[PDB]
Amino acid sequence: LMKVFVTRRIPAEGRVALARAADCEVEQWDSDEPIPAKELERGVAGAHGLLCLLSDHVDKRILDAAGANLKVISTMSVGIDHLALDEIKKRGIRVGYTPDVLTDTTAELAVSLLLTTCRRLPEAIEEVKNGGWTSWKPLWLCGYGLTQSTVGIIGLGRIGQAIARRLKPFGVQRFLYTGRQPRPEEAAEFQAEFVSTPELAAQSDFIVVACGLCNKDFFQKMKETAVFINISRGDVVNQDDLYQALASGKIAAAGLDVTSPEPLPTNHPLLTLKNCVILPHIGSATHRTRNTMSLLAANNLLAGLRGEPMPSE
Amino acid sequence: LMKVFVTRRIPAEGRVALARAADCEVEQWDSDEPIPAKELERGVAGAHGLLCLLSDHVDKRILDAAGANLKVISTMSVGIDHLALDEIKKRGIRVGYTPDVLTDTTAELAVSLLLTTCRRLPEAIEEVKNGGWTSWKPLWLCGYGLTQSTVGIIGLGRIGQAIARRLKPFGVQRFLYTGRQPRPEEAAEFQAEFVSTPELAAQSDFIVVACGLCNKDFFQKMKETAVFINISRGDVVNQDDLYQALASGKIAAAGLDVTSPEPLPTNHPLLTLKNCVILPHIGSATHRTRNTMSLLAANNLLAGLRGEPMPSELK
Repeated sequence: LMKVFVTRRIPAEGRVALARAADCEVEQWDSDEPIPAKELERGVAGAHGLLCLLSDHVDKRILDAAGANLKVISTMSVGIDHLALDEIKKRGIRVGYTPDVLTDTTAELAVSLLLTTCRRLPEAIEEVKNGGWTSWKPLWLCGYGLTQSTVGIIGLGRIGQAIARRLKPFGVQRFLYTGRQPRPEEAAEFQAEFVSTPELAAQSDFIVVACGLCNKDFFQKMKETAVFINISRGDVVNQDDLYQALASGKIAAAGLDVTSPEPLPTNHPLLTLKNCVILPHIGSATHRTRNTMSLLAANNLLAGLRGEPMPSE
Repeated sequence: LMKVFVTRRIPAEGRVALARAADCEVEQWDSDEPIPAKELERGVAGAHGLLCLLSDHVDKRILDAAGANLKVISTMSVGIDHLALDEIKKRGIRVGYTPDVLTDTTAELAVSLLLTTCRRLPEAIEEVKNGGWTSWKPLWLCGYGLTQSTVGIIGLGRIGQAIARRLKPFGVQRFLYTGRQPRPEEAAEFQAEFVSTPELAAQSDFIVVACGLCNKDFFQKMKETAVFINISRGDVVNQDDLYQALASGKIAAAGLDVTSPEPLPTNHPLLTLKNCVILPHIGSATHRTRNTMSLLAANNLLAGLRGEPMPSELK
C-alpha cells in the first residue's frame, strides 16, 4: 500500500479509478473549495503520489515538504506554470497533465465566447428582462457577422487550429495568424496567411488569442469595429489598456475566458462595461471533458506510483 | 404620382432607394416604435404601395382603409404570417418579401444561441458579477459539448442547412431532419437521416426548430440531458409546457429567439429559470443584413408599382 493524497473532490471517473486501486491508500479532502497551503503542506507529507488541481502551487516549498518520498505529481490541467518545474524535473519526480483531451471543448468555448460577444447576446438577454424589448426593430441590437470577415488567430496551435476549423463554415473569407514560428501544413486547411502582429491587428475583424503583448499599442492598431477574444492566459492582456480602449471606442467589444487575477474581484473596472463579456475560465467545463481529465489525471498518477510509462507525461 | 407608405424608419440603404424614385411620394411613420392600428389606417389611405414590417398586422380592416389604389405590399421579412394572404390574393395585390438575404445571419444566431445555452454562458457571466466565482472548480458550471453528439433539425429548409453546415466542424456524429416531405438531394451534405417527429426527440442531444407542435408530449420523449432551441415562430412552442419541462429537469436547457407573444411580459415564468435563454427576435440583427433587407423590400415595392418583375416575390 502507498500514500495517495488528493487535494479536491474530483469528477467520478477519476475517483472510481483511484478507488479501484488496491495498490494505494487514498486520503481525500472531501471539499469543493481549494485546500489552503497550510493544509496542503501537512497533506503531502510522507506521500508517494499527489493528485492536485490548477489552483494549488507546487514549488520548492512543498516539494521539500514531501521529501524524497514522492515519486509522482499528477495535475488535472493542461496548464503547467503552477508547478515548480525545473525544482521538480530536479528531484527526478514524474509529472502528469491533461492535454489534447480538452482541445475541441476549449476551441468550442472560444467560438461560443466569440459568437456571444459579437452577436451581443448578454445585452439582448437583459433588454428582454428589463423591459427594453418593445417591438421588432430594424436597427436595434445589431451585431457584427462573420460572413466575409477577416479573422486573426494569435497562436495557431492545436487549440487555434480547432478554432479556425469551427469558424471556417461561417463565411470567413480570410484567416490570418502570427506567432514565434510559422506553421506551414496546418495552415493550408484554412489557407491561413502568416503575418506581422501590426498587420494582424490592422486587417482582422475578429482576433482570438489561443496561445503583455495585447496592450494600448495593439488596441490602437485594431479596427474600431473589431472584436477581441482571449482564452489563453490573463497576463497577455494589459487590463487597464483593455478598459481604456473598450470605454473610448478604439475597439468594438471584448470577450475574456481568462483574467488577471483569477477570480476577478466583483468590483473590477472591466465588469462595469457593457461591451466586455467575462467568463470564469470555463474553457473545458463539460461533463465529458472534466471526467476524461479526471480519469487521465488518475491513470497518470497510478502509472507513476507503480513504475509504468504514462498516457500524458 | 403614386403614394407609398412606410410603417417604420427603415435602414438607410432602403430609405435612400425610395427617395431616389422620381415617380413616387414617400410618406413614412418616422419612428423605431411600431405604428398603432388606428394610425396605420389613416396612413395607408389611397396609397398605391405599402412597405410594412412583421409587426404590422395587415388585415382586411387595413386593406379596406387603403382602397382600390393599392397594388403592392412589400414586407421587409421572410416570415409572412402577419399578412392576410387570402384577401390580398382576392384583390390581385402583389406581395414581396425577403428570403435568402438573411439565411447566413439567422443561421449564425441559431448556433450562437445553442452554444451560449449548452455551455451555460449567461449563468457563468452572472456568477463572476455576483461573487459566485471563488476558484477553479472541477465540477462547476459544467455544460454539454457538441463533440460526438447527435443534432436534430426540425424544418431543414435553407436556414436549416446553414445551421447544419456551421455545426458539422464541431465534431457532430449524426444529423436528423424532419418535414412534411423528405429532402434527400439538398441534405446529402451532412448524411442527415430523415425521421419522424417523435423519433427525433428521443435520439438527438440537441434540437433546433427552424422551419403547437412542441408540447408536454414532445418534451417527455427528449433526453434528460438535451438542449431545446427555437428560432422559427412562437406558436410552435407551448410555453407553460416548456416551463414544466425545464423546471422538473425533464430536459437540460432551452434557448428561444421567438416567443408568444412578442415582447414577452417581463413577469413571465420562463424568464425566472436559470437554464432558459430568451433573445428578442434577433436572427437577422446585423448592420449589413438589415441594410440589405431594407434595400430588397424597397426594390420589391418599386417594381410592384411599375408592373415590373420583382426580385423576390411571393406567389
